[PDB]
Amino acid sequence: GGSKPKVATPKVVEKIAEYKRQNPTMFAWEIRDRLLAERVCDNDTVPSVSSINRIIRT
Amino acid sequence: GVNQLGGVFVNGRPLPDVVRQRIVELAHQGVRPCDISRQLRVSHGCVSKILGRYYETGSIKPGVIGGSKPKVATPKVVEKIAEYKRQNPTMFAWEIRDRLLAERVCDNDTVPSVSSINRIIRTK
Amino acid sequence: IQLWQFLLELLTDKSCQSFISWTGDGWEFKLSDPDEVARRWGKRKNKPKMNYEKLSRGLRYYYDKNIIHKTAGKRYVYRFVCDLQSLLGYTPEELHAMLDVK
DNA sequence: TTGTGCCGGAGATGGGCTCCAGTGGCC
DNA sequence: AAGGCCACTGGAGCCCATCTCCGGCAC
Repeated sequence: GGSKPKVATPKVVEKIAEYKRQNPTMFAWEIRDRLLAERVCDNDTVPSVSSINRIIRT
Repeated sequence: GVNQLGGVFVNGRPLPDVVRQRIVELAHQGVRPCDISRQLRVSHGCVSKILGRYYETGSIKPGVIGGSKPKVATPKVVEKIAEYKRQNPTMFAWEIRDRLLAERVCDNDTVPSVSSINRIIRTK
Repeated sequence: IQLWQFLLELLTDKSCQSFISWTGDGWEFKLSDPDEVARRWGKRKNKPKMNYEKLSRGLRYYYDKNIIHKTAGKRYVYRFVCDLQSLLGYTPEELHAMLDVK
């Protein structure tokens, strides 16, 4: 046993994929921007740029 | 990967020490950085970084990669845990967790987990 | 994305032909409107201050990487010298046909 | 040339990447 | 109860591919 997600929630992970659907030319910081504007994540629940790129790699 | 100069590189990893040494050696010999970059197939930005750091530090070593800074194991929280143990060596981790709160050294968000408290006890 | 790739993207899109197009000679291309091309590059990379001057320096940077060469005697005319055939899987005449290149 | 057009040197940027100290449920 | 175990985080430094500023050179 290791650990469970705190930011890479199934919902956030699905939206990121959806943002990559609209326009793959997005930068990590931009995904964080919309993921924050569409109120999909709280300023305290929003994945860090590193996590977003980790999510994308996974 | 292969950079645009045709050089093999490992994204995210430091240039091998042997290459780093050759960059400094060639500049020492009078080779222009742009020529060092083209001949060794390393971005001129990297050559620039390596040389700049060498003239400034004397070392060819890359910086220390990785790690993170403490989040709950704050310098004050750590000292408090030490003070609690010194006061009552038999006090349990969860009881320590409770006194940290009862004295307000931490919030319900700042308070270290039981694992962390024991880990803190064990390490520093 | 890299500059040379970005230009290729524009060159394989019919709606961009009024500002950048193949000259028909192999992999040679022309920046019919160099300023529109620079603006779009600036937008793609999030670089508000991009302009032709800097785009041009970017192209000069490709000269010794044997990625792109500049055609002499003309302005705004360059040529991909890397092997696009292998990358795209198309031949010059072949790609021009897919894009209705005069 | 007190300029234009082209060339190319090198410090500054900041993007995705690998790393890894730090953390917390679970047994 | 404390320790072993380990998926998950985010910021550290990395090299790259420019970005940017600018001096050279020919005319």
